Amino acid sequence: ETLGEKWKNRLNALGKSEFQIYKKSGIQEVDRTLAKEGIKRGETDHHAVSRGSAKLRWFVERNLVTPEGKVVDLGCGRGGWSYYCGGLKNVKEVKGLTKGGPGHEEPIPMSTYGWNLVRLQSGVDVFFTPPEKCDTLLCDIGESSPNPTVEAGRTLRVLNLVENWLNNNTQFCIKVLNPYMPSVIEKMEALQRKYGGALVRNPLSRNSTHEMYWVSNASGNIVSSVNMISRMLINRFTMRHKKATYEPDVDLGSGTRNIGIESETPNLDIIGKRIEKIKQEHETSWHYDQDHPYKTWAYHGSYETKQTGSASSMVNGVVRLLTKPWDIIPMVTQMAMTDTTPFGQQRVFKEKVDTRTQEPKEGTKKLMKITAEWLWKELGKKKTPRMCTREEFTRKVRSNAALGAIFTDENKWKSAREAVEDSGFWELVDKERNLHLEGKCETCVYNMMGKREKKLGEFGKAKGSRAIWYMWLGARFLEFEALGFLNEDHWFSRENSLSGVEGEGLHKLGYILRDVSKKEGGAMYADDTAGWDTRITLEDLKNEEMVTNHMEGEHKKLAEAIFKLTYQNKVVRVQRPTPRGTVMDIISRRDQRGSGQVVTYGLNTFTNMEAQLIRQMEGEGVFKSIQHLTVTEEIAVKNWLVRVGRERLSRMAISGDDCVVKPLDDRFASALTALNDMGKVRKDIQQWEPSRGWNDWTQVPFCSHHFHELIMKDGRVLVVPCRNQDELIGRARISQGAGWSLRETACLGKSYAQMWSLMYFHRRDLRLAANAICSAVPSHWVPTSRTTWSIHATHEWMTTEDMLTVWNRVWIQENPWMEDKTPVESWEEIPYLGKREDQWCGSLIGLTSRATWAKNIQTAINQVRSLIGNEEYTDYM
Amino acid sequence: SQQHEIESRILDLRAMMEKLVKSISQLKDQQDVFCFRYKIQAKGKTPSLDPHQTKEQKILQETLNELDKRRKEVLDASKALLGRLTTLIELLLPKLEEWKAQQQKDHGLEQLETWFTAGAKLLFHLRQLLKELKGLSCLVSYQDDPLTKGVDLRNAQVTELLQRLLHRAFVVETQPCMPQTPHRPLILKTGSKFTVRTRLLVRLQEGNESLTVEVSIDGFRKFNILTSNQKTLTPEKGQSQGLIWDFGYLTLVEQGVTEELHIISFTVKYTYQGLKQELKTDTLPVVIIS
Ligand SMILES: [Zn+2]
Ligand SMILES: [Zn+2]
Repeated sequence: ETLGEKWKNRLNALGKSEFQIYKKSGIQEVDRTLAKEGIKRGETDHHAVSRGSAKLRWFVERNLVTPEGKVVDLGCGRGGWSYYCGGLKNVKEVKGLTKGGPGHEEPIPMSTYGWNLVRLQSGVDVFFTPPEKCDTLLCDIGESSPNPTVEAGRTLRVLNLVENWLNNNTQFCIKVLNPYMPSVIEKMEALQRKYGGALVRNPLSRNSTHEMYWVSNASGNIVSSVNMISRMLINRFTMRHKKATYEPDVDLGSGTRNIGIESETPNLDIIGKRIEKIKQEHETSWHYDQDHPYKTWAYHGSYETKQTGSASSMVNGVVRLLTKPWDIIPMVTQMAMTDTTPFGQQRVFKEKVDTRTQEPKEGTKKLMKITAEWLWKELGKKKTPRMCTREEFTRKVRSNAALGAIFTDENKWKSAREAVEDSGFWELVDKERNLHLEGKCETCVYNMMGKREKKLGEFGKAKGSRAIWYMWLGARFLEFEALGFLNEDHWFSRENSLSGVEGEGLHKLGYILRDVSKKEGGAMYADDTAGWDTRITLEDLKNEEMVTNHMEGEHKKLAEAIFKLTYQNKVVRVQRPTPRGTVMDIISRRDQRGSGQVVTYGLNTFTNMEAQLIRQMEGEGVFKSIQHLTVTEEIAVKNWLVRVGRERLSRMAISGDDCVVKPLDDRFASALTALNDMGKVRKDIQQWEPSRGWNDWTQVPFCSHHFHELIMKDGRVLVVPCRNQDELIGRARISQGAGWSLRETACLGKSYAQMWSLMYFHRRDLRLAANAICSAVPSHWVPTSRTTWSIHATHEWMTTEDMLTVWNRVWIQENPWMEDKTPVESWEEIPYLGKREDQWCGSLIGLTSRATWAKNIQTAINQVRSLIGNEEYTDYM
Repeated sequence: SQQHEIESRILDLRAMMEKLVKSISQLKDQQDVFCFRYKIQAKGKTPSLDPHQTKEQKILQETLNELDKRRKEVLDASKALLGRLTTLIELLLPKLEEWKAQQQKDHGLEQLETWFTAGAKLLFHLRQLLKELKGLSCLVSYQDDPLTKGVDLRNAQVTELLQRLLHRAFVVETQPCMPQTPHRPLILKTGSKFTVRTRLLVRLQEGNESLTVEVSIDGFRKFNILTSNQKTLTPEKGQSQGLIWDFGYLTLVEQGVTEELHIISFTVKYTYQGLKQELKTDTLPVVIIS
């Protein structure tokens, strides 16, 4: 055997104290006495995540390897190497992969210099990933083991994995585990002959390992280097113990880095006045930034502001101390708090908003044009457009109705109600209306904010990581005046349009689904779309603008001005952390969907209906090619619409972007050409993989609900909504931020503790949890607060009388599908959701979990209710 | 100064040990909930392709990650406990080494015995906590479990430290002297009774098993103990007054005069919490005169 084997055997034959003292016998260390506790406090700059950053700095400083262009990282883990590389000058993009899981290193987020170029991926195995184009490859995978043969096998496997990715002109820095046996030297010789390099040891590396690294800009011999390293290791344990040479840690600073590519052009003639006014308002601190991280948006400037927002969110204390056994479920605690600091907003904006789509072809354009024209002619058969006034808006604002996301212009007034009565507000509104009537806009800007930036929260909060657009009050009033009739007249009701479900309560969609599933055809398909709000192109906006053909006069002029100057020409402010403090930038864009909530809902419903109709057109085989549409097809496609067009719209149900379709023939799943061409890419499925259908209507997900069916004691049959109990409990423990008191939080708790008694009465673990809240609140208080479900325009559980009469009125008297009208007079005749199904849906009954759901029951809940304090109440259980 | 430092140390150790107990309990409840959830998922027996199945498996992985985070959090706190605890014993060691120097050259023992009893209680409760932690984690031990070696190394270290402490925990309070003439100590006379007193620094003893102490002595003038060399201490005696041993009637008989000395040896068998250790100690040299 070689000298390395002797050294390994000698190190194996050693004592514990001798082994501990042998580790530091001349090596160099870095003082981590600051960075660790800085990271623990929550710092996100001027720090190094791990120790490999110093080693990589040592390698780069002596230009042993010079990364450039795109850099691929294997087994990054926390990602010290990738984070250090991102701050370099010649690096344009960093991509890294690691294998996560139990007992493995995981990436954590930092905001160091150039943090907007680094993307890390987790839970991917490198051995089963096809190679891609790369310019510099880094590999630092290796695990020690007492046996030499297993280490040699691991090294050979690593080399076999790595040999495929390398090209002729790619830089590399690869770690080799055990280099002192011929079983690796024979391969190393061929590899060095083919590609070049050498084996060099890092002085920072510990004294307990024989590690070596393979680099690019070096040369020499392998066996001689290994022998000399072994000789040095042998000689090492012969001198005295020398103190470790301490070296200060690396500091990286903070900021954002720009790549330098732009793919957008501005229209100065439309937004010049707005830009000039905004610049003139803040002339004192106006400056140009050269490090804007925007690629598909324009840039104009930046000024100074004060930081707003805070990580995490307030927690409703009234609902807490009642749901005691739920403090240990990871889902409840994780989704409870989100991030809305400028760092989180920048992260969301980089991750989702900044994208780019592609233009469709001629045939799809003609198809959607024809379909949109026919649909607009069909809907407006029994309705006429009109114009809104000021009294209706005043009544809307006075009643605290479901207004959209809007800031109340806090600089001068304090709330919308306080500003409505004033006259200066109306004077400004009139001036802006006069300006808009001549095809100019001057005070129409937006605001942006982010939310939902945790790991498990996005899987249980509708669609997470969203972005809401605020607007000034005057623009809101102008938009309402222009296009209020689409919602004030119920254009998208089920009676008028045979597909929409607007105006229908949450307790009625199950009946609609059951009625739909009674037809003849194939199976039910419930595919969805990811990021629907960002997949809208200019062509769709132009198609939706075709509603003005039914208008006239001043109404038509105002609608045209609103459509042209606002919806497809936007100006948006956003915040961004900088070393000098906090700043606000202004950007612009043509595409995408930004408007009020109700208008967005209506337009999305219309576009979804048109897209579903086009896909059903393609499924039936009316037309064959989408690249170009010819004659004898336009006539054929128009005949299909006239003949059975109305009936085919009755097979669907489209609330927002959620759709359910029952086609005549199962050829629906194989028609994925027009849908992919338009830009509505599906979610979590392969691009060309056929979709999966359902043969049962009790499992189809619609509006994040699965609809069961129940049987009363008498024999009557109902249909009830359902959901995962964990999500409801997690939502129920979050205060929206309208508290800072006990009365407010108690009112909110009582307000949305009645939704469970109304809709989710069929499950054991939720009906009981509402009686405690009703018996703890002192009653006599109005439970007025917006809870959730802004789309559902019922909000019926806000009343004050006893819930039994309300239940009897809602589920019996006003039920079209219920024949008999004999009411009930007790809470004991209402049945439950079985026993096993309750556990499956997420309850805590029937098994060992009943042993911990044994103190949150009437056995030990009376003390919990009394724990509230001097605040009186009234028993109800 | 040293005593106040010891009191502050033991107070902070008790506080963080209570915190560790709370963390252990919380981990136990979380593990129980995860086990129940996996059981109910498995008994469902629904193999198919569904988003709900894809949803539940993702949240199952997150639960496993949290279990590892909690499990790894226990060890370092226990490891940090051992390091700080190891400082107290080596600091308290010279307090006993200098204690015997004065005897060879007020003689209260309350502070030392209280400190030793507190340390023994801490060690025993830590050992029991590690044992129950191992018993809990043996149920769902799986791949990549650092506990499967960490808990064993921790028990080994705890046992070694306890053995080292109990090796020095035995001291002789009083040398054998005659009650008639206490003026001359450490002197022996043939055919006479002698009074000795030995105390053990830890005031811990099982309430159902009595404690047994034996004695032994040493052509030199070999002497044999004519009287009984064995005695038994009632378990309630340790609670009433402490582990006090009194042999007030021991006699020695014979089977220049002052050229070599004789040494009396003390041996105790300690049994508590399933651990048995053998201890031997020696008294001050004495000379026998006829
Ligand atoms: Zn305007
Ligand atoms: Zn269910």
